[PDB]
Amino acid sequence: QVQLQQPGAELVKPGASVKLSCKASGYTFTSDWIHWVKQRPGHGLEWIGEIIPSYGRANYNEKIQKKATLTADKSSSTAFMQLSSLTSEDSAVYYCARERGDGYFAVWGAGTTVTVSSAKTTPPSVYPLAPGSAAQTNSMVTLGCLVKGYFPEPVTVTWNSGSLSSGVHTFPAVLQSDLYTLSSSVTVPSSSWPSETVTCNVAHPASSTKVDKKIVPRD
Amino acid sequence: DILLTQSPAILSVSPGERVSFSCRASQSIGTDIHWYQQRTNGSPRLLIKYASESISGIPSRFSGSGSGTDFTLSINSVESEDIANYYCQQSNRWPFTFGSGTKLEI
Amino acid sequence: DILLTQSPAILSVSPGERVSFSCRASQSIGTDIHWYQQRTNGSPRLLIKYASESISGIPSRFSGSGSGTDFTLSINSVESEDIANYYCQQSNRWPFTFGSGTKLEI
Amino acid sequence: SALHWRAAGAATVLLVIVLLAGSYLAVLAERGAPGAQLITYPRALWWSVITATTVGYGDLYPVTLWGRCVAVVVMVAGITSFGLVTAALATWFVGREQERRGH
Amino acid sequence: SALHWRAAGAATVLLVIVLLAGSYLAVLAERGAPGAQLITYPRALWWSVITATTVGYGDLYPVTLWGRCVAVVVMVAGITSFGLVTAALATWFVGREQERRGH
Ligand SMILES: [K+]
Ligand SMILES: [K+]
Ligand SMILES: [K+]
Ligand SMILES: [K+]
Ligand SMILES: [K+]
Repeated sequence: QVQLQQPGAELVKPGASVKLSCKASGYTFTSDWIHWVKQRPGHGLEWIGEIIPSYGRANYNEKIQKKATLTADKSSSTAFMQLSSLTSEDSAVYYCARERGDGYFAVWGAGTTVTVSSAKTTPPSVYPLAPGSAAQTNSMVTLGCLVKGYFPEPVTVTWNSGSLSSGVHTFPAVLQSDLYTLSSSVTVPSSSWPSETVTCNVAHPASSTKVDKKIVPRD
Repeated sequence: DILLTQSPAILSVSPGERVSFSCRASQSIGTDIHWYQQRTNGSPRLLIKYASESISGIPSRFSGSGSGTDFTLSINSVESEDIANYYCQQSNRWPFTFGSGTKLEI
Repeated sequence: DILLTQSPAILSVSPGERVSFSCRASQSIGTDIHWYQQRTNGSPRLLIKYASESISGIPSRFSGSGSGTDFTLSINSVESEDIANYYCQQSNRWPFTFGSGTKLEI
Repeated sequence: SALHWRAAGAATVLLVIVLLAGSYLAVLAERGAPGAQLITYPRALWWSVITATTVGYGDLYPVTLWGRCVAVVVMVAGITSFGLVTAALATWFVGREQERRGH
Repeated sequence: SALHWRAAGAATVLLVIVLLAGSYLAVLAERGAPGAQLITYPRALWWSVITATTVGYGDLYPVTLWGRCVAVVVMVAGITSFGLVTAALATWFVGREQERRGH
């Protein structure tokens, strides 16, 4: 099972604060330390701080502006990081990690993408992407779904509820008018479709919404 | 504050070829170095601990070496799935620090 | 005799912007570094002690960091009154020494 | 079982306890101090031993007030324990020496 | 209260005194010597302890004649004090062992 569970996203207006969590499971020891790591898109990993649940003490990075505050709940095995008075500069992915007090990060959480904007949350609209009636098919056929008009990042696109992973390309989101847009492509045997169904699963953590869109040949 | 320098930042290698990433600490740190692999949109994953110790689940293809200041992360016969960014990390002196990272291109 | 190097000697920064002064000792000195602020015609005043410890009366805006050889004095959102010369000082080895100083220009 | 044996027995137990506790506390006290090395448990235990025996090779040592305070407790318990063992031995030799003299 | 207890009690007091005085004097003696590190009181006290217990990790030490002379006095008082404590313990175990024998 997933040792460290982290919320998918957190939208925060400039000047406001947010409280990220990190549910921990599996073996736990009094010597465990929970670290937090910041990573802005396209950049490296930055050590933010750490805390030892058993005792409750936490330390922070002295080379940066303190924006976080770490706490822990021993009963629920959950670690929290309070980020305050945020600005776009604080927009990034915040990972939580577990160290058995031996210096290395044995396990990392999936990470919580935090966006700092005044814009409002908006679910994505999923549109199918089937070939044209004039398109010629080979031994393979390419399909997909168009996901546009969502905010903020990110979204996770899977095919056939995960069962279909091979030949899948999910392109980076493009920002235009306070809204992101991206598409996903999946290639499978020309023969297997549309006999064997193909559906795209699009989850948007920020809005707590997950829709499906079966791809069927045009009329 | 130990500065871990990772250079070059990008490394181009041909399939099945051997590759080696470099990480140099600003000061000596025994073998207190850990290597992580992070794929596109993926979370960091531990590869080698304390400079050369293997980790369960990780392919025997991955190896580490070095002591003091110069450390190396090696891969025998690189394949498509090794594509990603690689980071070293020291736990010799507080606070723990991270190398800027090296991307592997095939 | 520990040589504390402060460079650049002058630092131009825009209002409310973050700034960082540098001070590098000729040899390692743990965190035995002290920062002083001296305004035009004013007497030197202690800002940070032992590299990062705060001092009463001093604004939370001022912060310090570093260990060994490279030390940094930081200021979040610099305002008119921060204009002055800044000096680091080591007390690791006798005799105590002073960095040549860095002037802050707005 | 005589007291010098029982005490020597206890001294041992407590020493091991002091080492484990001192290891734990040294890390808790030293993390957060720029440049400190006594920050991981395994080497923190080695440090505690080399301190308790008084060997102190110099590879690791505390830099903070608390780390040094913890260090002193480890030193004392270590010197006392080994020292109490010496006491017991002397007591052991004394008794038997008296017997050897018919007393 | 027996003498071994009273003496052990005193040894403690004097030791602490030797540490404080040795801390003060180490600084007075070492400042003025180019490159000396035993020049601030807090670390000077830590140094005195690690010397008295004989741990001597090597992070700090005197370079001048006087600093080393001060250092010797700290060493001696430390070894004697802890050593006298051992003496008292042995005496304590001996007495009780005699009783355990009906003497
Ligand atoms: K010794
Ligand atoms: K030594
Ligand atoms: K040494
Ligand atoms: K002895
Ligand atoms: K020694």
